[PDB]
This record gives sequence, structure tokens and C-alpha cells, in this order.
Amino acid sequence: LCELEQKKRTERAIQHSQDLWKKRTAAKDAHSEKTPELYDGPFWLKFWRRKKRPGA
RNA sequence: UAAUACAGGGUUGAACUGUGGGUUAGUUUCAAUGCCCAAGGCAGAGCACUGGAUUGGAUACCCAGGGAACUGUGCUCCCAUUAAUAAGAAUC
Repeated sequence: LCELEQKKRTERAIQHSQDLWKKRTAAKDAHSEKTPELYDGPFWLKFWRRKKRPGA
């Protein structure tokens, strides 16, 4: 009984891993083939100064 | 603070790396204005200085002239000392 349970479990993992790797690399390929996005939003002029805990 | 040359910082994409760190002297750069020295000049401005006003008893307020001070690879940090009054980690 244990021989069949272990053998079947191995096949399920092999197929699942193959599909996961295929999609993982597909996304990275697209990112490395497009023009970088240049930021054009509001500047960070108010985030410079902070107000931490007063006193000690 | 349009053009061009040299070299930094910030945002995003891939690869690599696989705990590399926080604070910091017997330490080291930079640092407005003023002053000594030096280089200087032919513009726009003005401290000192007899150059036209004072008073209800005293004056630099209101014009004009006016040879110091205003670009430094230097000596150099006294101040109301340059983007708040904490250099870091955790709770969204």
C-alpha cells in the first residue's frame, strides 16, 4: 500500500513544480524587455522633516 | 537657471551577493558676513568725513559729494550655527 501512495505523490509534485517554474520565468522576461518607467508624480518636499516623540 | 565637457545623487527592470550593520577620538573635509595679507581699477551703491536745516532747546531721521569694505584653490568658524526641537528599531 505504501509503495503506491509514495509513487503517486511523486508524480503530482513533478507536474506542479514544472508549471510553477514556467510561469515564474515568463513574468521576469517581460519586465526585462520594456522601457523603464520614469516617475512623474508629486515631489517629496514635505516628507523631509519629521516630528518624533517630544522630550526624552 | 537654453547649448557642450568631466563626475556624483534619486526612481524603475534583470543579474549577482547570502547578515554586509546602529552610534562614533588621541581623527579628518567643507562651511554666510566681518578683519590681516594679496590680486586689483575706468559700471550700479556707501561707513568715516563741515555740506543746508532744524525743534516745545539741542542733531546722524529727510537730499547730494564721499580714496575702506563687494569675484580669492590662502589664513579661517566668533553668531539668532544653513530644511523644524531625536542619529536608530517596533506598532498603521
